[PDB]
Amino acid sequence: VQDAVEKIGNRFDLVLVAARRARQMQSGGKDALVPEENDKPTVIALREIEEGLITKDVLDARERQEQQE
Amino acid sequence: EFDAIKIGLASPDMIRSWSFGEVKKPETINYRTFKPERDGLFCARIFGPVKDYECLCGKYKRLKHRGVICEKCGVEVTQTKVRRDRMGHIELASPVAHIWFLKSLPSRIGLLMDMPLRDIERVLYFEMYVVTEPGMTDLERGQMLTEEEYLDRLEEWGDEFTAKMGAEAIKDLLASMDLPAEAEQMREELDTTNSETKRKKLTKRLKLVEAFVASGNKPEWMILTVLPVLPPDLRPLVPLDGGRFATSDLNDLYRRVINRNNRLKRLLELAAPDIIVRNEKRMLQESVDALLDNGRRGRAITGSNKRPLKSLADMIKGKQGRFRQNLLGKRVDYSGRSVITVGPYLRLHQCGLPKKMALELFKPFIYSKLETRGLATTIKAAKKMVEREEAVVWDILDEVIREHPVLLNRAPTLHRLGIQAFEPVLIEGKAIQLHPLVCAAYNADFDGDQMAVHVPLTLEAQLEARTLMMSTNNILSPASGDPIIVPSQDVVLGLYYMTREKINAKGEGMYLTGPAEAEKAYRTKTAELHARVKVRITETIKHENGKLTTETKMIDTTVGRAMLWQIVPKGLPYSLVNQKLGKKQISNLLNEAYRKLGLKDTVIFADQIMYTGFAYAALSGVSVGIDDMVVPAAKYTEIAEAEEEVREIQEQFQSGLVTAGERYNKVIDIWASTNDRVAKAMMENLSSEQVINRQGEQEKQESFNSIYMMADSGARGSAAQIRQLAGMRGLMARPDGSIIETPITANFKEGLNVLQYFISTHGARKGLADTALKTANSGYLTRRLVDVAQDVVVTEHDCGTLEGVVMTPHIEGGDVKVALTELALGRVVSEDILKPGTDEVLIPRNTLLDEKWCKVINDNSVDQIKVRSVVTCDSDFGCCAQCYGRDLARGHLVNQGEAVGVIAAQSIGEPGTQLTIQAKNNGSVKLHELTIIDEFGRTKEKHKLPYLSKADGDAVAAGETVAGGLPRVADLFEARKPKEPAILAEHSGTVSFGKETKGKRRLIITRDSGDTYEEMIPKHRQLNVFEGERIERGDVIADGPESPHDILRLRGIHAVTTYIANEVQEVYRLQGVKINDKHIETIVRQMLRKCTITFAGDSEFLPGETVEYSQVKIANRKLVEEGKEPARFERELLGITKASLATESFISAASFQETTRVLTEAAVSGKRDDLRGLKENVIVGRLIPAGTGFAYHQDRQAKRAQ
Amino acid sequence: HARSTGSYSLVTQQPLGGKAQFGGQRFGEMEVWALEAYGAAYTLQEMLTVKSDDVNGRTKMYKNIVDGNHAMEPGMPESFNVLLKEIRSLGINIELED
DNA sequence: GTTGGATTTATATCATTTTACTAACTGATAGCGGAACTTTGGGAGTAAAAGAGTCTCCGCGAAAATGGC
DNA sequence: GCCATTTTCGGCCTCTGTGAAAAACTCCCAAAGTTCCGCTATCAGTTAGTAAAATGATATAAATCCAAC
Ligand SMILES: [Mg+2]
Ligand SMILES: [Zn+2]
Ligand SMILES: [Zn+2]
Repeated sequence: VQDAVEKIGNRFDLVLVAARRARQMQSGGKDALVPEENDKPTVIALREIEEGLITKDVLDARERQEQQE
Repeated sequence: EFDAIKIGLASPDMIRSWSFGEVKKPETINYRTFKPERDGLFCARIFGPVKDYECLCGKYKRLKHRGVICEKCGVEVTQTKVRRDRMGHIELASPVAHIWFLKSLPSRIGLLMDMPLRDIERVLYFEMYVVTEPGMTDLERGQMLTEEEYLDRLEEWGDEFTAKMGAEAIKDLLASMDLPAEAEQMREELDTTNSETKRKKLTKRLKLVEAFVASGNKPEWMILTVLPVLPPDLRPLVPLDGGRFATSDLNDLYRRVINRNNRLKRLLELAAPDIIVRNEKRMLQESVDALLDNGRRGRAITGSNKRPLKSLADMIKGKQGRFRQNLLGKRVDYSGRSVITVGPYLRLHQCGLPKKMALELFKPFIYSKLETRGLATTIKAAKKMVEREEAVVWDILDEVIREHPVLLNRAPTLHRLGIQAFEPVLIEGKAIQLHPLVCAAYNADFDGDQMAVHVPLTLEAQLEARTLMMSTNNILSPASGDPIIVPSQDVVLGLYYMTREKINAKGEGMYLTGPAEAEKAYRTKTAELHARVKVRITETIKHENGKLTTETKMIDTTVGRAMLWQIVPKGLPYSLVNQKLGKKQISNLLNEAYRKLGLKDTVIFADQIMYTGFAYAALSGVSVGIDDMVVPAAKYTEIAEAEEEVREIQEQFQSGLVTAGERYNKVIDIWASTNDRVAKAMMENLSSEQVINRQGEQEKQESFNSIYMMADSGARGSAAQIRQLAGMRGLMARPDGSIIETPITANFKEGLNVLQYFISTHGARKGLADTALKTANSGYLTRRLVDVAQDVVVTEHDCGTLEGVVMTPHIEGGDVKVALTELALGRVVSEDILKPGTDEVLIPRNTLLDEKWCKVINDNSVDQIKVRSVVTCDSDFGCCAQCYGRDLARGHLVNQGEAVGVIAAQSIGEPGTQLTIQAKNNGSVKLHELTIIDEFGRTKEKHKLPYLSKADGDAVAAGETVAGGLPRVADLFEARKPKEPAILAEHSGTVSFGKETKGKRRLIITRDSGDTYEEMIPKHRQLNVFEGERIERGDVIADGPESPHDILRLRGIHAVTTYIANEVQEVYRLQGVKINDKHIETIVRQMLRKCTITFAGDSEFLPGETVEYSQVKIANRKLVEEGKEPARFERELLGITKASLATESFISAASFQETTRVLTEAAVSGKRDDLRGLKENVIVGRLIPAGTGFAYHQDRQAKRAQ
Repeated sequence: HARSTGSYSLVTQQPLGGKAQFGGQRFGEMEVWALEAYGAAYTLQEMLTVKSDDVNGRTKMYKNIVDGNHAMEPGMPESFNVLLKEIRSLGINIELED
């Protein structure tokens, strides 16, 4: 999780973001932004954070867009 | 749902509001139908139905009739669980005083109307009278009137006065009190009086009175008239087996109270004689006291088992009480436990989990997956397949386990590495397979230890386990920052045997293209593993700026080091391998790999080191034998000579030339030098051998003995154990501490006789008993430290302060104990670090010291640097990130919102089990104290200056002469005053002699303002001052141990911080334990939380009381911004026990210890706990304000700001 | 020994202790300290409430895991309510404010 | 290329089978209420005189917070 | 200020099962409990009946189309 903490900066904020994204994927039904490769939502969310597509700001903006829609 | 927890006195109106009915009779259950009877202790009307959605009479016996009360039985049809929430009450015939409010010293009834507890208890046990309404008589309130004296008073006044007796008298005395005017009486009385005892009593009583007026509680409520009754399932009466019943002692206590109250009512009905009524009231008071707190008022009431009954207090308090047994430590589901074995094939993030435990723990997940893929239609079918152990259940288990971390724990959990998250690999058998490299973190060895297994369930828990608790992320010790995954035992032996040099081995002098060629040569039985060769090594250096420079040269090495170079990652020198590798060398390999490569390369390298070490320790064939213990031939000659010289001193004692003590201390030295010489001879014989080189000469080689290799590799063993193996066991201590004159001259190889074995047992038993008591004491110390430091969380990034602590290398003579680089590694600077003799700003402000800046600060040779500290932090709650610095377990700056106090307490308390003028450097000399500085700016030597070869500035060359650890650590942390404190100078001034009055001596100090302060001095004190001399503040008056209190009072915060820091670090360093100073600084900051106000100023604080320092900072800042005058204080030092019981929150204080007085004070004062700490949030079950739960609480605070 | 869900104690409403009783492992004070040191607020909350004594919480969590949600709605521990009742029985008004 | 009978589609009416909704008999079974009888549960009473408690235990130490002077 | 008596603490896991003293009868009356029997409500089980709907079968009318003259 070194890449994830490098991209985020704080371990606790990284845990919060990853947990929120994993809950969205498991319950809401959002599709994975990265290839699954037979991985659980936790590892998928961590990989998405490491790549740089999922952050707190991105999640907040996406939620705002959904609420507007 | 809720934000705080208020505590206060329960008025009779409130008690009646809580209750759903009145309990009238002591009957519990019927003996035939086993049904509750009416108005009893288990009544179904008051407390609720026994069966779910039914009633006692059975008329309304289904859910359709919810909320409907039967007319026949009166039982509301609802769930049985309401019986654990419904309360009752008993209307006592006569008032009964609360036992806590009377014997929790100081008594809050005695100190609210100014009357001693002996007098009050004389009134309560119905022995004297007290006047309530004097009226127009000579008597006043509170006067004792003896029974005969009361008859005379009734004779000459009669109806004019009321002089009551018992708890009723207390109640109406407290009724007659007017708190406002009586507090004003305090206020006007304090200024007039001068005595300190009267003033202290007066302010204590004023504080209590003002608390009563502010809280809204009335003193009337101090005495009970209505007694609440607990829900029945909290005091159950249940059938164990075959008609036998199990009850709670609360039932017996309540039965006594009800029976005696009923008897009192009956006696009052019949107009009984006064003596019988009085005795009944006395027993009612005794029974209520035994119900509330048994064993306090008098002798403890015992049951039919001749054991004392357990009351309400005894079960809200203690180690076996509610707090510590059920609210702080809970038995949990989804848990398992098994014996641990070793898995040498595992990786760091993997642990071996048996399939039976995985099946039982992950059962709901298996059910979920079976339903979602449709193999099982419903939950019953899924349970059937799981129980039948079908084939597809195993594939489902291997899909659930795939990416689900599991928490492994070992008891005791001394530090945070005792619980770690692993990825499970499912195995046959019943034992958990553990990676060897984590055993040192668990203090776990495979002789029968068991570990607990916990399965996190929610997504947040899984992310926390994978991101924070993974064994891969936990490779550095939070106590010191050193790696904790360093190899031990077999790995070190294998890497040591592989990296050894043998003279004239097969294949010596060959030239090899690289590591692969060397591996090929050894696998082909061409070159021995210890053959000297020349190998072409390609090597990459990763500089500090990131430069990757590759190079290739021919290095003289061995085959083994060439092979080991295969697993070394790129970016490291070959000089790290081109040597024999003991434990320290491998630790340095891992340390530098982490420093220059990161974490992933480090964990892969650690795994590969482990596999290579295991493989080559296996291939080495190291075996211990009986010919490996080479007993030197000089041992017998040395024993004979020692015996001859002991006989010579034995025939010299009769000459009178020596005393008995001199003979003892000379025979001891004779044998304690024979031991050293035998040990040295054995080591010389065992560590060397003579071999034949290629030329044919005889050459000395380091030995390849099994025991020598075990000791030198550092795997397991040391010099002392070898000396007891093949040399001499040595002198031993008698059970009193004395040393037996005749030592044990035999080793374990040749065996001991009976007496020697007896003497050895004398010390073995002491060792075992001291290990056990040490474990107990260390546990208690760690608990106290955690309970004082549990509230320290990093709450900010920068507190914006300019204060700091200076640091220099530690000097205890002419040698350095620990350098400035070690001290300042990871601490943010406070002021700019100027170049020595220059105005260049070498290191700017607010920078974190990594190894790069450590190399800089070592190269430029600067001695003293100012860095931020936790003690000097200005944060209102907790500390800031910069004042703490680097997180040792992470390697970077501390994150916002992690419990640094708990880490500090665990780091300090973990090693408790292990706790038991010649000149040599060229340079100049100076007077400060005396200092000796080398050519550079480093001060090499420091010595004290007593009351003289060279003067100041004189250059000196080498050789030019000028002329119970754990109890100590606990003593320092509780700030215990020494037996003979060293007197210090309170004020700066001139010493002058007084008059040696009878008993002890007096002195006086003359201040610069002409004041003469009188100083009490014991006669035996060896005064170190002369009259006519101006002494400074804090100067030593009499030599001796220094209490921390007067250092704080007369020197300052930094002085006491340094004193505690080094006097705990000396205990730790003497034993070989490395603990960073930030932890002790955090504990000290928690120990300096309190201050006494001296100047009222414009603040509301009354001088003479203790208040928290943060409250005073807030008030002073507000008053300064308003412009009004601030408040002046004195900062006080409290022990780690008093500070914990003086916390603002009463729930944490009650959960620590001393529950009765904490709850009594909280209830009387009417406190409010805002739930702003770790322990209170643990008790109430919500998120802790640390770690992942930090931000959440912040938002709530934001929601409380708006 | 292994356990997911079994029998519970009468008063504390907490899992039993021992293999013979099919009990659960004890998460004592030092385990709580270790999780506080790590920063695992959510793991600590789960082990305190759902796994031990939150009566509605554990049933809801079992139902959610069977459904496949892996989310919890934590509630008040039962031992704290026992403590509140016991303190109230001593004539001391302890209460929760909103 | 043709044209008219017939050989199929087109539309409607009739008969058969089933559905929707009644009642009557059959047979039982549970529930409630009353009368009688036996069992249980509470209360009063006892008339040589008899006229001061247990209670075994009691193998703990260091430190601190409390009265009392 | 200083004794001098109370009060308060003393590590984590795991198994574990407790019965073990103690001395009255007697008479009278009221209420609960036990049991039996009768009335009443409530439902399964079965049969037969009547009107109506549904569905299929047949009838009646054309389209057109194809073969023979
Ligand atoms: Mg062991
Ligand atoms: Zn009812
Ligand atoms: Zn700070």
